[PDB]
Amino acid sequence: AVTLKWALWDWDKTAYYKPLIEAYQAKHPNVKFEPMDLGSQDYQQMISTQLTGGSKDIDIVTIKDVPGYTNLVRAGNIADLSGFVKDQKIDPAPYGGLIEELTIDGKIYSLPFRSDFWIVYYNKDIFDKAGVPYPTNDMTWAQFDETAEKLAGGMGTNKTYGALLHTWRSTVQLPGILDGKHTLVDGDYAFLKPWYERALTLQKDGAIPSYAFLKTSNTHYSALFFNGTIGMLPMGTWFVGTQIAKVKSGESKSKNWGIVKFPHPDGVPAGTTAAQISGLAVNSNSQHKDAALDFIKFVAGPEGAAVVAATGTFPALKTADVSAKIASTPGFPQDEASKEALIPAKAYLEMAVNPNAAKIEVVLNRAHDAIMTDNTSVDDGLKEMTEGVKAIK
Ligand SMILES: [Cl-]
Ligand SMILES: [Cl-]
Repeated sequence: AVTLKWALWDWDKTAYYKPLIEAYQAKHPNVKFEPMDLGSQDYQQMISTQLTGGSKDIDIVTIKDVPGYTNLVRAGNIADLSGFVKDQKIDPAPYGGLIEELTIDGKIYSLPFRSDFWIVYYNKDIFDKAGVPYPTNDMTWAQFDETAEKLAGGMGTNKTYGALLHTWRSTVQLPGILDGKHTLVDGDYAFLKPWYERALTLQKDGAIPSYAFLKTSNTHYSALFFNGTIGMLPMGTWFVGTQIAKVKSGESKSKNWGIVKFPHPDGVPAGTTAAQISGLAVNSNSQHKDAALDFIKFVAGPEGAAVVAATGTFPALKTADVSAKIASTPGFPQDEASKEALIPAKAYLEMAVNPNAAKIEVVLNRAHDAIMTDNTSVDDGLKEMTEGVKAIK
């Protein structure tokens, strides 16, 4: 008989915690759970405080994002799982590279259990009306831009944008890490030059909404895609469940839709993408390491992945079984290509492990905003990213 205390966030709004607990307790009825909800607004601080002074009150530590992971490892608050993973023979391949991404000097301290990655959503009505065939699961970014440009046009009610690049720097920058040659945390940002050029071209041509208009109006990407005036939307997989729900309620008018794989740069395999994660970990000072390790393995593995997926959340595991559960959700697009897009070839983290990530964000966002508003040239903006990040202390 053990009670595992599970530090987590947003208990009432997070549909998967309860069924995960009930599914595990069904097989191990002697293990019970006290969920400790520390809130999302500054979870990182709150879990840090709760792990101080060698405290053993917490067993299972949820990790919100990569910076939270990095902080916990720097503080020494979570157990190395390397040996456990190896002994249990947990196959890393269906995590798409995330295990390796989370390995810090040969050591892994969390098992990812949810991971959203980047894809493209498209509105079939806009393709049909223009007589342009639907996007495929093998598109280069040059092809994507050609299609966006063809779809953009019309007057009045006919007025359509071929695509929408949201105001986050990631919509422009992520395509630039997909070849594996650079990350967005280290060194010289010159590599981003063609990536900015293509985005600025789309904008200057009116094929996508302008960055300045999106910033001044604060228009969320969903509102325009819901309006039915956007052909193609590069966005994370989180938008799948949202689009499903809103098409059901009638708030989204883009009721004929699909997804495809993230476009790839020349010479990169289709389905190469970027991702965000949440993970589970064990308090270094837990007195119930065995029980905690078994639970976190369950959650991150196929059984937990099925439970997560049944709530309309993308688990970290990407397999045939997870794809079937996702694509069987009523409202999920029933074309073959959409289902095939659910398992990436390879996922890079949007932002690699780096202790200065939050400070880097500030430098990159400022320059991004200057470039996209035509206030600094691309070359000058990338120089500002390179020099600003170097100067972080
Ligand atoms: Cl390209
Ligand atoms: Cl993340």
